[PDB]
Amino acid sequence: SNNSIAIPTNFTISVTTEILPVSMTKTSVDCTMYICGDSTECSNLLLQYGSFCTQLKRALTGIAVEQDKNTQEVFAQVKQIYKTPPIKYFGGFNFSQIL
Amino acid sequence: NGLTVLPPLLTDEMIAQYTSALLAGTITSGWTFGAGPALQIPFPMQMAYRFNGIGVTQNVLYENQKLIANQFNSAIGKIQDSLFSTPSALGKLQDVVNH
Amino acid sequence: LQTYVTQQLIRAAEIRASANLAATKMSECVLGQSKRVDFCGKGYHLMSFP
Amino acid sequence: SNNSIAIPTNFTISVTTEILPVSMTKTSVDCTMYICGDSTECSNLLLQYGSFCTQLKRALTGIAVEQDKNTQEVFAQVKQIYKTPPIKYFGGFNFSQILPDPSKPSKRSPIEDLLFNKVTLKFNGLTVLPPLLTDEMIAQYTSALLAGTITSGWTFGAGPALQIPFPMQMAYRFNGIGVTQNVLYENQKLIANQFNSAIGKIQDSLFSTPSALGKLQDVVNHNAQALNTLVKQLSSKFGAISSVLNDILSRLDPPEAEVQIDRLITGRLQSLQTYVTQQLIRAAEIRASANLAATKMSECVLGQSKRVDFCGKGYHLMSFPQSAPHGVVFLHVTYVPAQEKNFTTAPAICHDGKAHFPREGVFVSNGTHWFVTQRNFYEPQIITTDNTFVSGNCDVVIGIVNNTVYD
Amino acid sequence: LPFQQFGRDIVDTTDAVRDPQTLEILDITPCSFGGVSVITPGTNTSNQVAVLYQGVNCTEVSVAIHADQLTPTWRVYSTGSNVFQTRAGCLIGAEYVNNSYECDIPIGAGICASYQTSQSIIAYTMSLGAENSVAY
Ligand SMILES: *[C@@H]1O[C@H](CO)[C@@H](O[C@@H]2O[C@H](CO)[C@@H](O)[C@H](O)[C@H]2NC(C)=O)[C@H](O)[C@H]1NC(C)=O
Ligand SMILES: *[C@@H]1O[C@H](CO)[C@@H](O[C@@H]2O[C@H](CO)[C@@H](O)[C@H](O)[C@H]2NC(C)=O)[C@H](O)[C@H]1NC(C)=O
Ligand SMILES: *[C@@H]1O[C@H](CO)[C@@H](O[C@@H]2O[C@H](CO)[C@@H](O)[C@H](O)[C@H]2NC(C)=O)[C@H](O)[C@H]1NC(C)=O
Ligand SMILES: *[C@@H]1O[C@H](CO)[C@@H](O[C@@H]2O[C@H](CO)[C@@H](O)[C@H](O)[C@H]2NC(C)=O)[C@H](O)[C@H]1NC(C)=O
Ligand SMILES: *[C@@H]1O[C@H](CO)[C@@H](O)[C@H](O)[C@H]1NC(C)=O
Ligand SMILES: *[C@@H]1O[C@H](CO)[C@@H](O)[C@H](O)[C@H]1NC(C)=O
Ligand SMILES: *[C@@H]1O[C@H](CO)[C@@H](O)[C@H](O)[C@H]1NC(C)=O
Ligand SMILES: *[C@@H]1O[C@H](CO)[C@@H](O)[C@H](O)[C@H]1NC(C)=O
Ligand SMILES: *[C@@H]1O[C@H](CO)[C@@H](O)[C@H](O)[C@H]1NC(C)=O
Ligand SMILES: *[C@@H]1O[C@H](CO)[C@@H](O)[C@H](O)[C@H]1NC(C)=O
Ligand SMILES: *[C@@H]1O[C@H](CO)[C@@H](O)[C@H](O)[C@H]1NC(C)=O
Ligand SMILES: *[C@@H]1O[C@H](CO)[C@@H](O)[C@H](O)[C@H]1NC(C)=O
Repeated sequence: SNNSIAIPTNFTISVTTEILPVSMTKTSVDCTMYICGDSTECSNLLLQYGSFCTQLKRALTGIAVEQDKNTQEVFAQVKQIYKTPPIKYFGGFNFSQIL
Repeated sequence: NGLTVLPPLLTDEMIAQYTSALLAGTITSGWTFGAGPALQIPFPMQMAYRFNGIGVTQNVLYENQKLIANQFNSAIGKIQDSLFSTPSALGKLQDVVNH
Repeated sequence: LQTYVTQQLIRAAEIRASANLAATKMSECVLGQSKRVDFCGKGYHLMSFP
Repeated sequence: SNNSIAIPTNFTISVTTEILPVSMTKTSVDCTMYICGDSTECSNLLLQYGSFCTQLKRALTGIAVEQDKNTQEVFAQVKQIYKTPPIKYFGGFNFSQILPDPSKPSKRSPIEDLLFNKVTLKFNGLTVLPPLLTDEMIAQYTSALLAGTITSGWTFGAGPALQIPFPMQMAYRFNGIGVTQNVLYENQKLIANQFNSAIGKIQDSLFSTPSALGKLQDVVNHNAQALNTLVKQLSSKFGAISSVLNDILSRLDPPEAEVQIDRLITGRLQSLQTYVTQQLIRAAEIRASANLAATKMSECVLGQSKRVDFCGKGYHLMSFPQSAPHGVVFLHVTYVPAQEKNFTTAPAICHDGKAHFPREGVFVSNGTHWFVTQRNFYEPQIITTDNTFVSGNCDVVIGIVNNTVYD
Repeated sequence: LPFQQFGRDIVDTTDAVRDPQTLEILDITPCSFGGVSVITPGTNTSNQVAVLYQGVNCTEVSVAIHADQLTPTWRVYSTGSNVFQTRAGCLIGAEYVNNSYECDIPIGAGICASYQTSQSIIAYTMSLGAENSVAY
């Protein structure tokens, strides 16, 4: 209606959660062991294939370094380690479950 | 067969320490520690500032302090049950491991 | 091996996007109070804890 | 403690930097030249493989066009080229290091010259395409963006540009972080000196440190390395008897050279596909970075931001762009408190059985007398009905302290 | 040195050879190559075109054309003020003006093309916008 309004008279305090992934597992692979277990003939044959194995190593190393960069960025925001006071009275608010 | 898994640079205890510092900074200082030196302030005054920051005057908190503290305490309490009973809560982290 | 590595690269890009979002949320909901609608929860934001 | 507060009595002006990649190199490849140099037999054999070569061309063309779209989005924000006045007096602030220098032939700032000198650094069917915008045009865009924000503030990003003297714009920007106007007008000279010295230190901090532009350096290095790998992959056998098509055809029987030619064809085609997929992934990453750069240009240069730690560490004041090879550099100017002090505080004041709360500020005590102050800069005042409101009787509040309030 | 025969670069492609008859070292270079691009307005408008030879000096394409040593055989009308040199390559079929308009068809390092007025195809240096100065 063009002359009617609604105004709240009471409130509510609510808590919700949110989950976010940050990092994953770091792995490395060895071409010779995986493709040609211990045979010398297989490694000699694989030599005539170029740099298909340097590239995989470089890619996996880049992924591994980025995995640490992610965690460093999210969590190392602060510069000093703050300590909480021995007494835990904060005006009636209770923080035991999160401290 | 030639496949390895590398440990992360930061152990779980260090991540817990970072989280603890982030919690201790925001209880005894508010939002001031994220922009310079950390300046202390009592918790009810910080909550008064935060109410002032959403269009509600200060006196509401000072007149409803005890009720608001009880509401916050109960809301924190329900989180344990809501997280524990529901199994599919951490689906994202579970999928990260599974893949 | 090539298939495995390509799949890993794509998943890593997705994880990096998620981590950037997490860092922004840490900066703006924990170190301050946010005015963006529905960024730090449904309602009028007060504070957050990690 | 539950009755103690700390309030700063002095501040600091600081400048930090931020580097972001924007675009990468544009390349094109010719299948026939790379796979089958000039032999007709190899091309005839490659014909029976389908459209594996139209797809690579389309993918590379899409990457090349997106590379220009990125630069267009970041830098062509404005619509008109603004010029700066001939005189360069702006209330004591010094902008010489960031404004274009006429003596230099390329019309670049000293800091832009430092970056340009710091980064720095036809195969077989492989080409490199020049970007659509030359470096001078990007410098002109940057100069227009700088001239607009000095003589107009943030008004030129939302309509017609309206002029305003620089100290008044700085007063508005202090007003925008919870500090009253008179602080700037009473500390103008000191603040200008602080800004000048902070700009001065940037040359040394950038020049001495070698690993500053690691992101742009890596952008160049990866593109160089991929091409070197691609060309040096041309001398592998892939199980054949040789790596030269002529030597295969010279000393072999035509129905017997087909096996070797097929092996070479498959190997080289696999190499091309690997190269193209890697390029696509890198392009997606660069596009994400360029979108972030465009947002930062919109929100830190054309306005003042309230997001925490978006335009630098501290309370944001303003930012300036600089053009770098394949990227952009931001100079974020922030406000930082300093020199705090203990105080005793109370939430309300009782007077004649009436509670009192401050309209804007916090009650504070120096041990004997009670004042009211703004909560970013120590400036005590005398409690009065002109800066308080009543709203309550005297007893619901906890920790209320009673004193005198005048009129 | 008096015992080598070849010259090898970083990526192991020969780029210097000594003559066996007379001991003299000759530097070698691949013959020119590159892409070809066609600039056209809509076929609804007209049927004229311009051709861009990417990354090549204009004298080389002129010489190869005059000695019929080019692979794609167009031999577009090349007499007069239609051969222009850009940082992207040799542009044939459009005349260069010294005005500045908004970019229509991107070509190269700050050069665009358009169909203007009789009617013909022109090339110009693109304009970033109208110059302005605020009275500070
Ligand atoms: C605002 O809502 C709160 C929460 O429902 C009300 O507090 C309740 O009041 C009733 C009646 O006095 C009690 O039975 C409940 O136990 C109270 N809740 C709690 C958590 O203690 C409050 O009365 C409401 N305010 C107004 C003005 O109606
Ligand atoms: C904060 O909440 C916790 C959770 O209940 C309280 O812990 C309880 O403390 C009482 C003693 O006061 C014990 O009888 C309960 O068994 C405790 N519960 C649990 C789950 O451990 C804690 O007391 C609260 N904080 C304060 C200051 O009272
Ligand atoms: C706020 O800080 C500034 C910067 O330190 C102070 O200015 C300095 O004052 C001392 C003593 O007068 C001088 O020796 C310095 O040379 C000043 N610095 C500069 C850059 O000129 C200022 O005095 C401080 N304000 C207060 C109230 O203490
Ligand atoms: C802004 O800062 C520059 C940088 O120092 C000043 O340039 C100096 O000017 C003086 C003359 O006043 C010369 O003696 C110095 O050699 C200059 N330094 C450099 C590095 O060139 C400039 O003067 C300042 N702006 C104003 C208006 O004074
Ligand atoms: C709008 O206001 C007019 C009077 O100004 C009133 O007659 C009319 O009923 C109103 N509209 C509605 C939907 O109530
Ligand atoms: C909290 O305030 C009470 C008085 O209201 C005081 O006795 C107590 O010491 C205070 N707590 C701390 C930690 O100082
Ligand atoms: C504020 O009070 C604490 C507690 O006594 C003290 O350690 C601190 O040094 C005080 N602040 C200043 C600036 O002295
Ligand atoms: C507090 O400020 C008043 C100002 O009127 C002054 O007279 C008094 O000496 C101050 N007390 C202390 C301890 O500095
Ligand atoms: C003023 O404050 C004191 C201490 O809190 C208290 O004892 C006194 O009753 C107050 N004044 C009145 C009129 O209540
Ligand atoms: C090969 O014969 C030519 C013919 O005169 C002569 O000039 C040249 O010196 C000879 N080469 C050597 C290595 O003697
Ligand atoms: C083209 O060749 C001529 C002579 O061969 C040379 O003078 C000119 O500089 C060359 N073009 C360019 C763009 O360098
Ligand atoms: C265009 O005009 C300029 C004058 O600014 C002149 O230098 C140039 O030669 C002209 N272009 C021609 C004649 O093609």
